[PDB]
Amino acid sequence: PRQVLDLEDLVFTQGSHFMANKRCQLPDGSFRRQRKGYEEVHVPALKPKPFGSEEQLLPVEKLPKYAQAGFEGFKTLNRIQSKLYRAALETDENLLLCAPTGAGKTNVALMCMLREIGKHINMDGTINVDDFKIIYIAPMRSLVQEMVGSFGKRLATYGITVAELTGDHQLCKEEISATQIIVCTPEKWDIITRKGGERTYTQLVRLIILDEIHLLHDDRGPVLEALVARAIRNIEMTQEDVRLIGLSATLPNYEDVATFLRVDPAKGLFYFDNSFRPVPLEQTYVGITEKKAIKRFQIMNEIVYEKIMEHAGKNQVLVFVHSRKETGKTARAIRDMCLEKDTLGLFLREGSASTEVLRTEAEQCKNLELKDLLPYGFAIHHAGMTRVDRTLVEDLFADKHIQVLVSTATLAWGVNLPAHTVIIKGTQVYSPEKGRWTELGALDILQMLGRAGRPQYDTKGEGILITSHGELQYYLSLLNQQLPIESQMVSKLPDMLNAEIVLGNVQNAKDAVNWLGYAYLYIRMLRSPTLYGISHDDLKGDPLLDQRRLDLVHTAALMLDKNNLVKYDKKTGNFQVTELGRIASHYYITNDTVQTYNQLLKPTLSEIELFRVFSLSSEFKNITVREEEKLELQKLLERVPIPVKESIEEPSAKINVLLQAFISQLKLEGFALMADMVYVTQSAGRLMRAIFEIVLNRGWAQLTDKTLNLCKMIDKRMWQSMCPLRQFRKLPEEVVKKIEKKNFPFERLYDLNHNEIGELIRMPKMGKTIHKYVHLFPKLELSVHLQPITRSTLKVELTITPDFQWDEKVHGSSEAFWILVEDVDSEVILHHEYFLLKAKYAQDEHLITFFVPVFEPLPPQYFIRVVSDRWLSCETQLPVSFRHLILPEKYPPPTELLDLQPLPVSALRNSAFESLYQDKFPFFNPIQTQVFNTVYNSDDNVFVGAPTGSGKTICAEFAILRMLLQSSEGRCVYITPMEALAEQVYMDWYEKFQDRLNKKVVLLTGETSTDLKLLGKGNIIISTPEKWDILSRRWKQRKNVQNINLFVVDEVHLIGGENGPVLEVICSRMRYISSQIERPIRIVALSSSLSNAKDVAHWLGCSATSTFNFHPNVRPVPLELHIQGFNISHTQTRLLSMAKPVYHAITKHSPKKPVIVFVPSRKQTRLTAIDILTTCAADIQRQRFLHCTEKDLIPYLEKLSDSTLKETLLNGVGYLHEGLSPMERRLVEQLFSSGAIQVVVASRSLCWGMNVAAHLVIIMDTQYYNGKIHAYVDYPIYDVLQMVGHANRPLQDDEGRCVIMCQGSKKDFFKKFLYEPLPVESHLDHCMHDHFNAEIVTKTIENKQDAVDYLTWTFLYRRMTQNPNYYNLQGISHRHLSDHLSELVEQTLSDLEQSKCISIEDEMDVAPLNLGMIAAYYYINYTTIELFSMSLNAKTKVRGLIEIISNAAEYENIPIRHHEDNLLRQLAQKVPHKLNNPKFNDPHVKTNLLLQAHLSRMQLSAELQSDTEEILSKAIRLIQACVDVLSSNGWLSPALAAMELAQMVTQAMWSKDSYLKQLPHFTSEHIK
Amino acid sequence: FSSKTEWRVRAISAANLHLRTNHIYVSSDDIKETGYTYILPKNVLKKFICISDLRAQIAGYLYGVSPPDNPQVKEIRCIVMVPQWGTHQTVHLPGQLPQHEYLKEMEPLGWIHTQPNESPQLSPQDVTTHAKIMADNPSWDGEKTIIITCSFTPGSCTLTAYKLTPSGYEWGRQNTDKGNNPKGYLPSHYERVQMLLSDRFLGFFMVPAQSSWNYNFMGVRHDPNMKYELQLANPKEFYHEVHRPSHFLNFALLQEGEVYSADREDLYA
Amino acid sequence: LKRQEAIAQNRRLTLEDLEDSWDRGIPRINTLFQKDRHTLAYDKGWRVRTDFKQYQVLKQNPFWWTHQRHDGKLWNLNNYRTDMIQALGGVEGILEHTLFKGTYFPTWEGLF
Amino acid sequence: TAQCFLRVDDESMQRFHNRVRQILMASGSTTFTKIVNKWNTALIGLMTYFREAVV
Repeated sequence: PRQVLDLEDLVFTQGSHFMANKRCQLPDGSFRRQRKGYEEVHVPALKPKPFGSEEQLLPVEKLPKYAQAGFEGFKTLNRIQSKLYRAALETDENLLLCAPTGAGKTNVALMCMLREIGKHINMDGTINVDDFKIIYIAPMRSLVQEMVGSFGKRLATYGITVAELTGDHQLCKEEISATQIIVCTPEKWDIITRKGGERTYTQLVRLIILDEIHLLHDDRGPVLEALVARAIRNIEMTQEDVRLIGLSATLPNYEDVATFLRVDPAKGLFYFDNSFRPVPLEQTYVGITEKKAIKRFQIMNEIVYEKIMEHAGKNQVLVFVHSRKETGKTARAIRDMCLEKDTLGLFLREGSASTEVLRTEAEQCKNLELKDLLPYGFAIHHAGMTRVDRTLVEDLFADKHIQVLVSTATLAWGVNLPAHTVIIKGTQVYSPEKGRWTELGALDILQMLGRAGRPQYDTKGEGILITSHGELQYYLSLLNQQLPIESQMVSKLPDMLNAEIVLGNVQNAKDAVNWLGYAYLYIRMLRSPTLYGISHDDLKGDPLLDQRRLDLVHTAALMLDKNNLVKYDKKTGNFQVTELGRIASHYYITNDTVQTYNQLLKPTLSEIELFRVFSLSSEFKNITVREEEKLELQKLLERVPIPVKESIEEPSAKINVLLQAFISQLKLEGFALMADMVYVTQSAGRLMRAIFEIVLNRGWAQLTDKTLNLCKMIDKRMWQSMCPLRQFRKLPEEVVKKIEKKNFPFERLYDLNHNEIGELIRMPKMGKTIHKYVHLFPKLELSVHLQPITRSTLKVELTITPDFQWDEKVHGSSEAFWILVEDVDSEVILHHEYFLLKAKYAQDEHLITFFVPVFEPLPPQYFIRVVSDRWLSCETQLPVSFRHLILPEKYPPPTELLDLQPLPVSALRNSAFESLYQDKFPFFNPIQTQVFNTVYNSDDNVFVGAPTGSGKTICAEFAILRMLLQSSEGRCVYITPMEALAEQVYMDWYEKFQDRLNKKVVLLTGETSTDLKLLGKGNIIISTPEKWDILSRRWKQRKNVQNINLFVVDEVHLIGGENGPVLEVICSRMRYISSQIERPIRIVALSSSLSNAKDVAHWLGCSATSTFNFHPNVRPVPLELHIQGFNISHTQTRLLSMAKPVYHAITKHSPKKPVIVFVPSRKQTRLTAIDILTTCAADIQRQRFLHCTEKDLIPYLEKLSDSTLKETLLNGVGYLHEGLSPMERRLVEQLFSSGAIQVVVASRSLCWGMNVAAHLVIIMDTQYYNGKIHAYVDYPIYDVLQMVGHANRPLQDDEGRCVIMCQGSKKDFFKKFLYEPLPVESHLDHCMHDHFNAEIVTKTIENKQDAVDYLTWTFLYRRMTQNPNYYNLQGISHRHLSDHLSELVEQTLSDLEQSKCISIEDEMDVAPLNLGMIAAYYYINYTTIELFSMSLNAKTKVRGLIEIISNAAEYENIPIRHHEDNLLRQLAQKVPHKLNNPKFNDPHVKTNLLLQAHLSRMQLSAELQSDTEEILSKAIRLIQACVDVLSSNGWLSPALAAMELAQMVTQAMWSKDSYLKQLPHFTSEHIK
Repeated sequence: FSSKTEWRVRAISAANLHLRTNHIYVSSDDIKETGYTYILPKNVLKKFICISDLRAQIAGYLYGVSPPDNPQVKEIRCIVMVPQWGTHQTVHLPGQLPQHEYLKEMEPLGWIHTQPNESPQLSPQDVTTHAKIMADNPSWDGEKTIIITCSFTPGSCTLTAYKLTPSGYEWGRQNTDKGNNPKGYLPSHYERVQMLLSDRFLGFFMVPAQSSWNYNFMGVRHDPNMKYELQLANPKEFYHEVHRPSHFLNFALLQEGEVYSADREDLYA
Repeated sequence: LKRQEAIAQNRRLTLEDLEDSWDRGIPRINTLFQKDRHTLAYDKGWRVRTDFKQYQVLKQNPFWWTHQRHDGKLWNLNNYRTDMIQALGGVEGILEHTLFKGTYFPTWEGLF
Repeated sequence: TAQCFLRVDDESMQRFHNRVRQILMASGSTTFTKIVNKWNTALIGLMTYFREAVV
């Protein structure tokens, strides 16, 4: 169907200047005359419309009271403002105000701002500033910088922060997060929406105000059409309404801008013609007729002289010229002509106040050009003169002293100084983007001619517009409502389509056609087909114009896949975003420019070739080198420091030497050459950043050093060999050139004193300032801790230490760095990542953990360069040296699935044993067939390393059936590392082994008194490692710990995580017991598939024939694991940018099959369960995730407490987190297991506890905010492996898919550790002191020699010889191993004797003291009782005792998440004891507040009582430890205080309250 | 030199020195079979060719070890770039030999230097340089230390390692004539030794710590008795920004510039 | 390499850049400066035709393996004549055998 | 790594001796310069193909 269009045929080549009208019909008294070489066309001052008989200027005392504070100084309103105060304050309609320029359109924008400000009034206060944001999109940047001042003055009484979007993308997202009125250009807001830095605050954007929307006609038109199509499309998809207020000039096709803005033409459309202009302007048009341009220039100077002399003494004149030099040139030219014809005194008559203020203001002036003119009436105002001098011109013109101001266009945007007469001299500006002298825009002319007539003094404006005669009809159509607003989007349609492809707003060509229907191009193509290349034959054959939008989308997509921006198949029409697409969208570079950077960027490019690759950009395709500047270019080419391979009459050499002449700060002289230089450098910022991102993404380290340096050299405007103290602009340049003259390295300045610096520069006056600025310069000190994970992968833990004083005026809210880890050649980046050093977290170390690959020619080093993203010569290189790096051995290959014929259940022996496997499955899976004869039909220790979902718990059950064959009063002990896994296997085996085999299955809980009974009475003893640790610590006493017949350890691959040393200690103890008790304890270790499974086999006594270590590809349902990198370093931005790819992964990978979406937090699951639904309701497939009917959901929906869970479940997406009840959790799991719903959005901590498995598992954002260190720590790979193993439906599914959306920094870390088996390493050497104390009180460790002899039983000893450098070893020899173990034991026993937990006699023999017996009895960390016996005195009390118990190190693993601080501060003002120095980053004061809130039985948030139940589980053993330490210390009263604390923490009451709050349902009415 | 635009065409030429690094030739003739063998790894050879100049000679001190149970072969494991400047026929290295704790595990195996074009003989300036370094540093054993010359042939590089004979060390120690043909200079003053390349292992580089290695533009800042620490880094190119600071630093400052510039708003930034 | 440097500098190669490698290479550099570039560039498969010329022309064909317009001249035989004149005692040494002094010509260079 | 040794085969030498015998079939009325030119043609056609292997 698709037909490729000629996309440059359909554009309007004039751009902002295209006239859609053929005729221009003028007002009535509007003569024209051919005078002499010019035709003068007058158009008279339109009489204002006579007032409607029931229409009046309402005062500000009639608009509502919240809006009265904005209109200060205003008694009444304007007429245009009075016509639509009811549509801007009382109605939430989208507006399109088409008023004349200068007719008070910004107060209309203020009215809409006051409506959106007046929805957050906060009755006792003034404004709830953080529930809303208002975007004010104004076309020019100086208009933005003065709208910031205007809205900052008017909204000052509301406390509303108005600011301008400028700076880098981090500065822009910080300015969006800090402010309410965000005033920006269309391009800046569009580049923020493309890069994504507003995505967290687009639900907060409730009002965008498009100032000067007749920029739709400009060549900047596609930016506004993309912005409004994106906002209107998000209104139609996301269904959160934003209010669009388009302010326009009165031009035709205003009803098409109304349809474009979704403005209803009854309520929202307001078209005020030029009669409603406040000071009605008589407009004169001088169109110069003759055809020799020097005579045209002389006639133009004669006309500005004649029209100046027409308003000589009567009125002020504001002449508007194109250049800054032309300003003084024609000011002095009309002054020389007035002095020539002796008419100079007509401006300044002897009005001696006026001319004396002018004379004494001239002699004060520093501008020698302005001092030439100010004694007479004349003055100049460009942006190049001083702020003092140009505001002197502004204030001298506002006081009617300057008779003739001459100015550039910027005054017309920057200042609201209007004059009586304005005279636009020339209408010809040199635009370098076209590379030629083009006409003035519609925007600049309408703004320059809005300054005609001041609203205070003038009854009539006068605007003379001196033009060429062929260009006369354009401005007559422009200023008299006859220049139609036509879309320029076909110019930039592939770039806007690429921006919608990159953002994921369009996916296939149908969604791209849908987006193109929201553009202004579609409405203009519907209303005017002929102008846009459509015949009426084609509109009659396609009335909604869908085939033309398909043709435009297909043509733009052919431009996109030809330039490799989009993978576009013509088969299905689908788009795939390329990383060149992301870079071109993020940095606005055109599709031809990224095709140039795809062809031309090689890894081997020098700095010479990099300027050449930059200079061949398609942004500079119109830059030609003219001969009139070639001489000057040669004077640059002999002075620029990077050589140019081209000849200077080729344009690329011109762009090259103009960029280098910018960075060198060479003074240029040609106006065309300075304009081309300003253009190529304002493009060079984004172009060099796009080259840097292309080169960084492909991994080229030398070119990414060159390109990042060149970004910072273009930005800072200095070469990198210059002093870094030029980036502090507050220094004198003479002392900086004295530093560069005395060329030592800049790092020499760090070691010196402020005297020593000042005498090294010979500037002892400047020395203290140089010292302050050298210590303000960003400087990170890096330290590396590298640990070999496998032979291929290292884990580098890079600690970054800020060694510079932070200062907000130079650094800002954040300093951005790049961490580049590269090989010995520094030509491949092995790992780059962005690093935000935030201003809260200076002066403290940042742990950045990542994984780098190591290849078979083992390199001598890697290099970690942490460079600044913004600062030149801010780079710290650190050589990660691999000299003494002992890589682990290349691990043995996994045991293969021998293709056994699948095992029937009759291969099991006993009939009762098959009677619990008959109806489940007829044949076992091939893992169980291979593992069966060793587990069931043998008696060896068996390691089964199989992926999660292979059914290794049935191998545990094989071992249990063997143990129940040997004698029926046997005893399995089943250890699972997670308590929810223990609950799940208890629910499985109580139905399996107790109901059908009548063997007692017990599950151990945290009470030692009842666990001995449960172990004595049970045949299958389910446990967690910490519940079996407290039993097995006294295994000499407990006979029931000794004569167990089988010890199954599920998931020993969790030995390399947190709560993993305890699992290692209990399996090492269960092997050590088995070495001593006349009868071996048969260990069956189940695990995920390990790489180093020979070490777990050798540690648990498994054979080489009984070690079934399989591969991750061996699974019964094959896993298809896709990993999606999201290169968004900000994590809420990444987490919101993942929300639509979650739904797209659901639609691509499992449309009609179950989905689990694992999310980082308790609060992210509700948001993602709603974002899946808003995206499926954005499409027409609403309720596509509900595979049952709502007939069937009401018995399951009426049970729940969370109402939004019912809102999401009725549309088919449930969600799960910790804060739900197991009521709601089990019922959502039952709705999901039955297939009634399709998506369940589960939290990250529910990966272990889910009795459900899906077809697709999406893992959104594998990081989570550890608020104790204020960093986003990555998921441990055991959590990700369990999440992946939830994509396992054995019978229902042929495959199991898992889409891991992760940050691209973490992408290769998952491409390693999920397909290849798992390397587990013991972390016992950091968590050692507990188990050493426990084996000392058992008298297992009686001397330090037996401490080493006990340590030989661990996994730590087995892994110190296979991966030594993980454990700070230097060899596997007996000397290295023995002395490292001896240093380990003599460090931990020094820590235990210094804690007074043990006692060391003869420096060799250890013995348990009192504190060690207390610490190993009730399972407390040794440092907690080190704190207890040091921190309990004889006079402590329950007021301080909760501070003692809350300071226990059993509470350091309480979670601090984000948004946890201030409601804890709200908890710090209520609870019955205050906290001296409470820092709400502390876990301990959080547990103090939560203990007090449990004792005061206060209401809590659900996520905080989720942690209070975590606290109170360990509280009671801590209080018993307090009881026992004060028992041994001999203090009656603190011991009785602790015994009181034990009973009140169980009954949740206070001591200073009476003793009946204990009873249920008794509140303070009963006390009173 | 011409010093105004000679370095511009030289800089451009040196920007393409990575094309010389896949066309490498080793002169496998005149090799006496009874000495050591030298394995120069191709990564530091590639990096050393890229950071060089086609005309001015750069030089790096070679450091290396011998492999386990093969003492007759010498794996060069390090090229130490030091502060040097070089003409087209010699390299003026400083008097201080490279001292660092990473070069204590290795022994000095001599030096590598680039040549502008291939000569069939060792330069007399090279044997005087090698013998002065040997006479001033007793850690330079004349049996094991070599001079690799990477001569820039057309579109390629020809590498030839030479050793000093005991005649050559005595002559080059006593020599003062710094010309291209000094008296008493014979081709018995050197012997070509076997040198070969390697993908199997990787070398590294040592650059100076405070400054960088190329003093050909900073020629007055280079003293023969200068002192330098080292740094486990990769060396910059010959025409890198930090090596020619007078090309980037002698600019007049922007004094009353940008006052008659162009008004163009950076809309995106 | 010189062609790659010549394209980027907008330079056409002349005899100044190729006078140092004259008559060196297979094929010869002389074929680059022939008038028939566009004509001889369209002649593909000339060597097997040159070998099969022996089945069409009755004369024997030395140099069947080469052609002068494509590969150039692969030898130089003027040094042989120069060393032949030099080694035979010079022209005055040769002309004693040749009955020249009976012919009353004072020089040799003006004769034919 | 290795050495390649070149020789001229017997068939080329027999073909050259055939060419010598064809030159020796010149008549008595044939001038000497034609015989010498045929000999020089055969010698160039031998040597310029068998350049290194004749030695």
